[PDB]
Amino acid sequence: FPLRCLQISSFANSSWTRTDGLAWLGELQTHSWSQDSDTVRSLKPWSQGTFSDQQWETLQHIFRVYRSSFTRDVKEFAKMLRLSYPLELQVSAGCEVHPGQASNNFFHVAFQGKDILSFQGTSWEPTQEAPLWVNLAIQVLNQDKWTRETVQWLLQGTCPQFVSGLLESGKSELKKQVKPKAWLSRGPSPLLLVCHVSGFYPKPVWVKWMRGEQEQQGTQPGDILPNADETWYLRATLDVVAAGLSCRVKHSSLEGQDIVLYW
Amino acid sequence: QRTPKIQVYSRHPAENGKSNFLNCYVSGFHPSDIEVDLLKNGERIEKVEHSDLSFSKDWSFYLLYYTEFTPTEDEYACRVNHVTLSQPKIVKWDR
Amino acid sequence: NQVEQSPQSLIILEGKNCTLQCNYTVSPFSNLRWYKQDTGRGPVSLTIMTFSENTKSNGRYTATLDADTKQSSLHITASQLSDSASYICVVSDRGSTLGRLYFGRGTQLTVWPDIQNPDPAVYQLRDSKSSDKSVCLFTDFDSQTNVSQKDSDVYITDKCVLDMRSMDFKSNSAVAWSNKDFACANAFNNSIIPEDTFFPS
Amino acid sequence: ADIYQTPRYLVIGTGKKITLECSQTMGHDKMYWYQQDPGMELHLIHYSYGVNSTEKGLSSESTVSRIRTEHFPLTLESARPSHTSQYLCASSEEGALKESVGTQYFGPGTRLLVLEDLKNVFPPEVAVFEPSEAEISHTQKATLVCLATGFYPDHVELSWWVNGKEVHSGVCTDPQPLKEQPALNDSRYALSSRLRVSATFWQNPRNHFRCQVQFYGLSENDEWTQDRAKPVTQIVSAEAWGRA
Ligand SMILES: CCCCCCCC/C=C/CCCCCCCC(=O)OC[C@@H](O)COP(=O)(O)OCC[N+](C)(C)C
Ligand SMILES: *[C@@H]1O[C@H](CO[C@@H]2O[C@@H](C)[C@@H](O)[C@@H](O)[C@@H]2O)[C@@H](O)[C@H](O)[C@H]1NC(C)=O
Ligand SMILES: CCCCCCCCCCCC
Ligand SMILES: CCCCCC
Repeated sequence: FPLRCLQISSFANSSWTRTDGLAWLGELQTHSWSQDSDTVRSLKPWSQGTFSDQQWETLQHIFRVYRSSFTRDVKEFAKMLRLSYPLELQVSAGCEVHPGQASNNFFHVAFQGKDILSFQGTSWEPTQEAPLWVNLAIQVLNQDKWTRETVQWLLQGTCPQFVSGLLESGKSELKKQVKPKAWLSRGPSPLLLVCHVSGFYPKPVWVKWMRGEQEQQGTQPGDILPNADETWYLRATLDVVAAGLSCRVKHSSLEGQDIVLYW
Repeated sequence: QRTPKIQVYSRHPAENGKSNFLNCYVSGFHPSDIEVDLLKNGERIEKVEHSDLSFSKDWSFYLLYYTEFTPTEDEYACRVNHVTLSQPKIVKWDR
Repeated sequence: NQVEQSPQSLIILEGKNCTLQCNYTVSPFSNLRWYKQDTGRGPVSLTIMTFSENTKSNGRYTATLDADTKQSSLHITASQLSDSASYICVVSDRGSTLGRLYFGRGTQLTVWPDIQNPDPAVYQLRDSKSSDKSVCLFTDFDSQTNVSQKDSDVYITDKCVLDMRSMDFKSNSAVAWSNKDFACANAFNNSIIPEDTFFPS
Repeated sequence: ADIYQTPRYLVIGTGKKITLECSQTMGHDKMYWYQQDPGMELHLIHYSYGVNSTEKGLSSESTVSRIRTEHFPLTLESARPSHTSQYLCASSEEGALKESVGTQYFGPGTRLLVLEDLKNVFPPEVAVFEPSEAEISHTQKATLVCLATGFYPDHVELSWWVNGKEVHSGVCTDPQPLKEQPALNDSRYALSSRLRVSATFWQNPRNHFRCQVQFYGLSENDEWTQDRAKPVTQIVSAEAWGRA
């Protein structure tokens, strides 16, 4: 159950820019930050976790200054490095608390859809993907001691705390379960068969076609899609000539008892 | 760069006359600026909600549009235009 | 404005002390500078302060920084005339070349000389060429006294201090002239003159 | 210090093309151009991270070209009264590596005056005034007075010279020129200056005193259609000899 803080910054021209963020806790979006609004918006009641109104207010401030700060830094590097608008900067950082051992953390950032640099240890570092003129930007970002310090305190000393506060305050929901409805269908022609499953949670699931107690590969699993309920949907399929066969579904809602269908 | 993977579906199987939800999942696209119009017989629906924009581990963006739509033996579709899309693209709904 | 200074301006006798104030709301904070800008000259940098430092001493100047309250002050010990100038507070938001600068309106500091043995007098100086085209010189008066310049009839210069380093002697002076029947007793009717002032006849 | 500007004084008509030269002997990468209106604070107009780096700071009609490290010339395609102000050039040691962002270093500055016409420019007239015999006998010291009048604009540099050597001890010059006819925006100025010397020195008839004013005005190239002598940049002096 990792906490993923995602940031999306798009610079149209040197004139116009919007920057929105969100916080995923495992597979559940918890927070969302809008460019327009000043305050971060909690999506779940257990969002603020164990933190106080105070502890939270501090943190919110930090982001407020950051968002602006960050935005200008880019627009400046643009001038400094001769980059060309439009630009698309993304950022994905956070941590995952282990009950047994210490928690790990990560701070990645990508430019124009490509890993560019990350924060590891006590500084910044360029990805193997980023060109040799990025060393510049890195040299600059690293000159800044105070930020680096703060960044660390967040990964090793803040995120983790806020995560254990969530795990607790969210314990009950993360443990919820939802049995999915299942059914079969004909579908488009190669005659391919379809096995649909919809309305479940958590995300992990197991769906496969099989003609006997011993299943078979060649079952093409679709992609796991969402519903406004945070529930998921899934289509597993197979191509054949050979009529009789069945579909099975293994999940944690249908505890102990999987689901089977025929034809 | 990337180009959007459109996938139109529904929350529950469609029993005509019974109200349902119509989802449209756009993914794998880049950059992030995107236009998404849900359609009805080629007519934009005014009332629709959408998830917050988000990106995968591979930095591609994904998003979810949806509305409450009572089906009828009415054509539905999902129009999308992107930086990588010469002309708007439409993806019809299979029942 | 993100940077406010105080006081707006102040006058002090040489040898005395003073402390200039500066309060910023700039965020984030990287470092604090103090510039001294003499009349019609370039701003000169006195001290640079990062948040990790609360003191930076240069000559008779000592600058303290309190990042908590977001204010800085500049102490000046044993003021001397050369200290008369505009003192600017400068704040930087970034600890890198990526940083914007915010300048204060500045504080105007004037240092008057301490006249221990004042000897007020009004003299008349004749021209070295033409005739007689004279001019009046009010000199050797306490800094307590004040003489102002904006009239177009008769002209009075601003009080000004000149220092003779050789003799360790400093004196005030003000010049008045007129193109019109002009008498020295008049030109300087007009500002507070120490009731004891020599005169020409 | 190690940073340069020229010219320190410039008065030019509207529409004329101007460029303010700026050069640093230090290897500073970052440079700034400031505009400072009298009494106002420093306004940031242009800045550069290094060669080929030119960025606008307030939006001015001015342009900054950096084809070289040591040069940072500021140019105005078409002059205009609104541009009237003092222009300062600065460079910081900022960048690279240190336990602090390099401090800033500023130049002497350049005060330009833009006018619709140049018909109102006047060179100064100068006069020296010998010490009062009364002053001498009383204070045992003697003050010469220099008066420079009827000059416009107020771009001027007064200086005393005793026996050929410029002096600073004993000299006191007016903080700022004072308008002769303060009721009109375009008015000529007057400027005073004093020099005090021991009565002994002044009483030596072979001691020579000269106060000179550097007046910055038009150039030989400028157009002049009026009757009087063209008010070109020039020197104007006045002298006095000691005497018993
Ligand atoms: C094309 C290349 C793109 C690269 C993009 C860079 C990668 C992302 C890096 C971003 C770093 C920039 C962040 C800006 C600095 C933010 C620092 C900060 O997080 O401020 C906290 C704020 O809350 C301060 O509050 P304050 O009230 O002003 O007080 C601060 C006083 N001190 C402690 C700072 C001295
Ligand atoms: C600068 O750009 C701004 C946004 O332009 C965008 O164009 C496409 C890419 C979409 O992002 C669309 O939403 C935006 O309009 C403009 O708002 C602004 O006017 C532009 N400036 C000028 C004068 O061109
Ligand atoms: C603009 C960036 C916003 C990213 C979303 C963060 C939401 C709060 C998470 C606090 C945990 C550190
Ligand atoms: C994505 C959130 C980063 C916050 C850094 C202060």
